[PDB]
Amino acid sequence: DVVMTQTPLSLPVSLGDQASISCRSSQSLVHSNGNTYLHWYLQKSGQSPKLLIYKVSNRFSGVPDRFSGSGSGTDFTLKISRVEAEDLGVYFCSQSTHVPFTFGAGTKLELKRADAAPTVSIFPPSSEQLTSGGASVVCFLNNFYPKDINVKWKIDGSERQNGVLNSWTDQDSKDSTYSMSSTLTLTKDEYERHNSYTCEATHKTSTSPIVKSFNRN
Amino acid sequence: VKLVESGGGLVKPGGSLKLSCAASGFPFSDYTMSWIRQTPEKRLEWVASISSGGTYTYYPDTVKGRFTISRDNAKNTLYLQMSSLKSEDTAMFYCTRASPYYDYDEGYMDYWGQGTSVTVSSAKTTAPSVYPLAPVCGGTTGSSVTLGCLVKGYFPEPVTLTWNSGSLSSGVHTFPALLQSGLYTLSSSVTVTSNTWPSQTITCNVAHPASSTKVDKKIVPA
Amino acid sequence: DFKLLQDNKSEVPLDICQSICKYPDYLQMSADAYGDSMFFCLRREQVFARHFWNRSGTMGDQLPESLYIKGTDIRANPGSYLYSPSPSGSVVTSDSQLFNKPYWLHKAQGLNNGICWHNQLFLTVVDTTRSTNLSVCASTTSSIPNVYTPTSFKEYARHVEEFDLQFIFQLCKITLTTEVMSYIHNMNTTILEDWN
Amino acid sequence: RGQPLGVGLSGHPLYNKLDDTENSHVASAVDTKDTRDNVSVDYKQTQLCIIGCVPAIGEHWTKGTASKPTTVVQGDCPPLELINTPIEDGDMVDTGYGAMDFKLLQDNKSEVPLDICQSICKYPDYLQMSADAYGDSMFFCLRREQVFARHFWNRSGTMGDQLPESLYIKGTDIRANPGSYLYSPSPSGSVVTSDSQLFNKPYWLHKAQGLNNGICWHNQLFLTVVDTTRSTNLSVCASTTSSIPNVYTPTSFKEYARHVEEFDLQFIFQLCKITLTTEVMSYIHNMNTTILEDWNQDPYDKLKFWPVDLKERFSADLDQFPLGRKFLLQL
Repeated sequence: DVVMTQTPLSLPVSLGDQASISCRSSQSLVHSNGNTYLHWYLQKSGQSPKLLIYKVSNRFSGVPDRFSGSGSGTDFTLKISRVEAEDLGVYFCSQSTHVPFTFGAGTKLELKRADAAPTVSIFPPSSEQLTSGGASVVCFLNNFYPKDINVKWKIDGSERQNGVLNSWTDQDSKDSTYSMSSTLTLTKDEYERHNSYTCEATHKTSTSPIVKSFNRN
Repeated sequence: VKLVESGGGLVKPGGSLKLSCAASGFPFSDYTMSWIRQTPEKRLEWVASISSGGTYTYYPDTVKGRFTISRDNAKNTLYLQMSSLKSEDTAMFYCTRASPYYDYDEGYMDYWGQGTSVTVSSAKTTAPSVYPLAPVCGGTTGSSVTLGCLVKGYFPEPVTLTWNSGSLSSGVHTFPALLQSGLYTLSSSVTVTSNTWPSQTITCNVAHPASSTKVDKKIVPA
Repeated sequence: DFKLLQDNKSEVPLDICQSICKYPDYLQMSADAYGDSMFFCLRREQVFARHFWNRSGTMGDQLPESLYIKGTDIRANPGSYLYSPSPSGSVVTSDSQLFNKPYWLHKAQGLNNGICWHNQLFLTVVDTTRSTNLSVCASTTSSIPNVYTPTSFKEYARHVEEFDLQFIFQLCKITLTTEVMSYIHNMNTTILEDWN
Repeated sequence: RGQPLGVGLSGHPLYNKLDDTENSHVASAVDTKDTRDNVSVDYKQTQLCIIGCVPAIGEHWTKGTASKPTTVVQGDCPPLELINTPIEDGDMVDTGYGAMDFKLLQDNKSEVPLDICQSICKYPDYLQMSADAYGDSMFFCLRREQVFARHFWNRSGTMGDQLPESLYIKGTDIRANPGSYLYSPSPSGSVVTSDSQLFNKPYWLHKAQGLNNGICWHNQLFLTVVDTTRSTNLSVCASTTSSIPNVYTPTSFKEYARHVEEFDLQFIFQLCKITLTTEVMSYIHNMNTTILEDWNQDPYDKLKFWPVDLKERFSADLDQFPLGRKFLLQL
């Protein structure tokens, strides 16, 4: 029913700065009753969500003074005075004024750091996998910043999208760098039908695509 | 205060499953309880809510016929009776506490449980195939060398992510599994000094309890 | 004990909101062995509920959901269900009057038949049929300007109690035999102690 | 009886009160929404006392079984059946709304206060116990009840009985829905005075109402008693903060309602002989075989009573007790 829109979904900030997350609803959110029932939750990495603010502007027990909720009607905001280390996580914005209780969609409070070029490594299919009839080539793009990055597999030659499986990690607890893995799985026959395999990484860091490639030896 | 979810597993589609939640540290029979699930895409959704006494329950229309929340105030326990589940109901289910009886159900959940993940898919339990990832040739072979281990074709989650029997652990990136054709695929990379390997053995240990298998694979230069 | 059982300081009028209301334990005094506590007793009380009210404050006892149906708003807090009436003593009439009358004690309720041990006598009496209160007010100006404003008059409430106790006593002998006197000793050693 | 005389209220937050039908010039309520008000009431005043050797028999109305093997529509009025049951400790008395099974005959859960809305109100069947052959159920009975109608009300809900059109004229709007014509008054027990008091007095049984003249067969005695003249309720409240900040807010106090009952039973028993002749004993056998059997298991433990053991409290020194002295004024 009611939809919750957070702005933005990813808010990179440095420690000591101010943070502001916006939340808008499609309906008035003011109950046929005294108060407005909008809440803010905080979820940290691999930890259940935890209540941060209830009823637009009431801090939960044990919530520091830095967090401050505000807003009314359909427009709400959350302000953090001084972003600290243990404030990094997904911030959810919930509404329970109207049934069903609805909340979305997650706001990642990430750390702001200096740019870093990715470290790319290719690995051909192992000897054990080639005995099973398949061939998987893996490309690791480790320790880069910012989060935005693009990968392109090319055989030989021509780009192939019909076999790529991608996975990303979140901000590492050490130095706040991102990483990515891309595994392209093809049949053994198609693997033996080509010689050169190239993994290409286009990243926001200077300059132009960073390339890694290999041949059959 | 403790909210502990439990029960029961990862089960076939179109079948039933019962979820339990043990409460401690507060008058359980005085609060209205609720179930909140988190999708694999990491979005939180409201599943159910039951009154302080098990007489009043309410759900969203997306679960109106399948789920049935209940509670035992004598046992201080909360239950979610799911039946004829579809694959879209795959989630980490959380047991949450709302407002007490003497308040309007204000709908904020202050205390959350640890969570119990249930997934529903037609795929059967299959042991993973582990493959080592070593560099064939070497240009700028030094500073540093990066090995890898691949966990292909297992179901269901989870698996153990350890390198060298819990040693090392530094410079390790274990990537979240991605699913295709009802099967999981996971990858992990490790970075060590170039003059350290292959002088000393580096092996990835992967355990899959769902299939009751445990395999440790050593990476060989090949 | 309204002072100890009501931290609100707001459930009962100022008369008792920080005091203790005691009721005579006729059951205990009548079952007494010797009957010294009470050998003459006259009670006459009346009350009815004049107005019905509700008490604000969170209900400590959860209303069992087996006893009602919540209605369409299935998340509705049930209203306050702690009801306290305003008492009232109805009509005060001289037909129901209990004092200004002679009362002759022949047979007591207990074994002590009106004997005033240690030459003392305790008289407990409650009479709420004369509860009228005088309202005395004095002007704040030395002489009142012939215009009324509440700020130029101080209001005071005073109450008055008036009694006149009358008694007819009978002189008695106690032959200090054996069996007796030892019985008096087991009753109260201080009785023999005050005599000889 | 111990506690002081008082009047106490019983109520319901969602009482089915539609309109004031007495002399209301305020307004009229709309039937659409939940027209249930928070209503309290002081019940009918009742004092009763029954002495026997068998638990007293009470009557109440219940949802009678289906008249015939007939399928009746849901929502129809069920048949009413009068039922006699032994009166156990804790049963509810008639309070001014009648003696019936409110749990079975009122699915509303909103017609009577919380005291009785899910309970059974029983009234002693004086007619049946007095017509008893042996008179074991009741050989001493004192009743004293009073009640009046304080407020007149209307009940919301669709009228199951169609108002016959012979009894009214609809007016110009020949579409007019007839207003609710199910009227239920609020009972009230009026003044409680010690002049009307029925306990704290000695009562001497000489001639019983039945043939059993106060003989306690099987060495037991059942005493049923109702006293609503001490219905005052203690209101205890405790602060939610460890110590109250000298500022009052309704959220900082928990409110509890507690009630208290105090009794002190006293009895004077007389020892009797029974010469076990023929004709006798055979008459006793036809009366209760278990009387001879216990001389030379229990069906009443299925019921809930307040046990009072006086085997260790019998005394022949009557002048040592108040009732004993009052009985000494009987020679």
